[PDB]
Amino acid sequence: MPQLNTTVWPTMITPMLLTLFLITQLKMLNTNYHLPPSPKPMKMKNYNKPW
Amino acid sequence: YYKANVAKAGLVDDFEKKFNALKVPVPEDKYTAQVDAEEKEDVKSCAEWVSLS
Repeated sequence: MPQLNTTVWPTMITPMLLTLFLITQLKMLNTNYHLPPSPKPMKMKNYNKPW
Repeated sequence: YYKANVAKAGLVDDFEKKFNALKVPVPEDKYTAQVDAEEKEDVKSCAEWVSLS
């Protein structure tokens, strides 16, 4: 198995650490789902007059 | 009809003289002014209401 040549492990670990904990997460953090527009046509409490 | 009928001495004339010489007490308002002033004050209040609105 080449998976066990434990002199090439750092060069496989560290760029994964980057691309999984930094770059992909930044790529997500720029993906935002705005809440749907809820145009409530009913927002009117002014009052009656003093009478 | 009341002089040629009554047999009393001038009672028609003095009774109806008291009538034609009677002041009946004219009632007085004493109430329109207060409600007029109330109306003016309310006009003020709702004038400013409509200004705000």
